[PDB]
Amino acid sequence: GKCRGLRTARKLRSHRRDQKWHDKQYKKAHLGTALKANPFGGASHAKGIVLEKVGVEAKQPNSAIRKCVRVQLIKNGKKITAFVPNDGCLNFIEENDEVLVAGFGRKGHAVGDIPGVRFKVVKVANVSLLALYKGKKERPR
Amino acid sequence: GSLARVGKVRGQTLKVAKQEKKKKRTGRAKRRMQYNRRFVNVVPTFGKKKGPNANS
Amino acid sequence: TVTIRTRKFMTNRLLQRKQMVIDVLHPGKATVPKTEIREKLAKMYKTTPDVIFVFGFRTHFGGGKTTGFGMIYDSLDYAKKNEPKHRLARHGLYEKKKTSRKQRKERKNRMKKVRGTAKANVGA
Amino acid sequence: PVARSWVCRKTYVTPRRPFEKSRLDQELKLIGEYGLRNKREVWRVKFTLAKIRKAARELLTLDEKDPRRLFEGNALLRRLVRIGVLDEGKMKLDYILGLKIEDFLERRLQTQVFKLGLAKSIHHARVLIRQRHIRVRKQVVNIPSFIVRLDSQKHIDFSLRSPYGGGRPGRVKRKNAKKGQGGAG
RNA sequence: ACGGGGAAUCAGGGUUCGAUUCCGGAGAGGGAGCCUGAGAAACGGCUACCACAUCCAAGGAAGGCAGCAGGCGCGCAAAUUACCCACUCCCGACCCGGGGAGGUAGUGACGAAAAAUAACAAUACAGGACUCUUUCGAGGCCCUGUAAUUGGAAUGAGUCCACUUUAAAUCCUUUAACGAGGAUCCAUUGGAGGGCAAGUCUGGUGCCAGCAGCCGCGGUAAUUCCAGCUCCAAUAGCGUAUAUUAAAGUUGCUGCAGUUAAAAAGCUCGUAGUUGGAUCUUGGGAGCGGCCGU
Repeated sequence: GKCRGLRTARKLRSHRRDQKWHDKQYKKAHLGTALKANPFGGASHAKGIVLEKVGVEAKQPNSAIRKCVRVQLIKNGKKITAFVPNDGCLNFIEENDEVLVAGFGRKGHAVGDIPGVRFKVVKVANVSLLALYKGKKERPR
Repeated sequence: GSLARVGKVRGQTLKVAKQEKKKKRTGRAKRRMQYNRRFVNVVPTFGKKKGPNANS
Repeated sequence: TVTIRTRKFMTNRLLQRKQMVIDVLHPGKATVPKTEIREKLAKMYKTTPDVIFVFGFRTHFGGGKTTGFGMIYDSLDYAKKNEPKHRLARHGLYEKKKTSRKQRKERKNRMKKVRGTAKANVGA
Repeated sequence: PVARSWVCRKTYVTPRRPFEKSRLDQELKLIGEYGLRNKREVWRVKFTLAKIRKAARELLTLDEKDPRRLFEGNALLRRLVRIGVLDEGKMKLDYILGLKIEDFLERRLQTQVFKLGLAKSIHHARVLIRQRHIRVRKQVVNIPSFIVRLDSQKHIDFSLRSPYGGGRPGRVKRKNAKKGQGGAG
């Protein structure tokens, strides 16, 4: 601190209260602008509808096709590109399927190669994409 | 462009069937197997150490 | 090989009950039944085998001790005066009803619909 | 509104750094020396130490001739000597800070079974307790984490319903007897 | 955004949460108005209006689960239309009646505790403290190790007479006889370049497929992909996502920084605000233990 006077409690408290807004992560969680424009609206998972399967071009030196899926959520109708992870798991997903879309890892940030893909697919219509990949369960049709 | 070569490798790598192995002892029994490997058998090794999974 | 050692003995002159906590030491057999319990309480305190009401046993881990609660009364005319209705049902001197509350409550609410003496005819 | 307890706490805390090379060495070295089932079983005894230990920090930093510290402190001292961990002359509350994890684990009945010669190894001792062979003051102890008290040490032998003590044969000793005269005549 | 008791985290300070069982308050679809009564602006009371919705012979009439179950809807997100007044109790005109309040079960990996999945010999044999021999070697006083070699011992899971338990069952405990040798009565979930414990092993793929929190790997020797063995970590658990705490001395009261990295208003005045010089009570007697201490 700077001002140390014994009767300077309201200034030292109120100055922090103002300068705490200049903290990035405070203002993301105290203005509702991030909470508004969070595509899930503060959920860890969200169910949506696969309307198109889109193969995203990997960014810098890593030259590869990142097989993602454009999903439209139930609660919002706000449209989301969700990266389908494992080796040959886009072939479990088809048009107008229900998919449980989780966050990617970095709390609404693009992770690794994939540009602007802030979400990933976990379940493929009540059957998990791990159980389909390991072949412990099958996809209903 | 092309979402056409999805699962190219995993698809056409020749599947080796998982091998019949002796069932590993579980619970305190593993730690007995794990302890008596580490600090009751072995000797001071001149030069730098080998890893437990050091195949050479 | 059974040994009863009665604990915390009290006399209620205001319920007519000599009541004790019964330390049964049975090695190598199961929690001995209330039929085999009370027949030892008869010649433990020179008591008649009617007025002895014993319940709520808890076998200690191992198989060598149960410490449940029982009470011995003055007479059976007092035994009906001051008893749970289920602890008279084990010995067979309080024959309970056999119709449950799902029947009674819907019988009660159909009676609640009729004003007059026509309540007699609604249920059954 | 329902008449239940809910009051439950955690008996261990996991280490912050998960893969310290030398730390994983010691916690594995404690297992073989005392026959424990998992690193959980090591972590809780370090935390029972840490609870006891942290009470001393709250007591040594108090005033002297203090109406709390002399009662509060001399009951912790009374706890640690009865369990057989701390000494009878060194039950002044300075010596609880010089008091390590290996002090508690010898009072573990898993080891008391081993260190009276009524087991063969410390792993065998767990098979005697968890398959209920033993009693302490005529009560069958089924669990190896029985913190044996100082006076309660002289009573540890086999249970009265055990073939390894004074009782009837188990299952296996009867099946060779089942095959014995069953085929003979 | 019900409020507090509290909760999580936590060197010390803090930060964050408190819908939720205890207290106080508010509300019964939204408002409003009342009756009765000691007490209500009552909703398992009424009268409206508004929204919604039910039966109907079209005239009418009845309604309020943010009680307990259940059902639909919404969702990432949540249990039985079960039993009982035996317990805690409350009401009544009452020893008797009643109570989804409450209790007991079903469901339940929200979570917390305890804690199985082997143990012990037997000889092969691999070494080790050691009498002996320079070693190659035997003894073996101490056992130390592992294994589809051979055994005699175990208890639990499971099956189930029988009590016990409790209102009546249940579950645990207790109890029989039946119950373990690939004890198939088969522990997983994640990793194995670095951070970060753990393979320059092989086979495939060849900027592809994919991995990868970050750094990055993959261009035909891939420690990173996909597989085989392998081993590492935690263990009836473990991985992922999201909020949040410590990490953060990267919100700094403790405790940061502003010359050049982000940053001192162009400069001065100035009322709130904050902070403000030294200065007025000292020393003596006296009781006292081993010059000092009370």
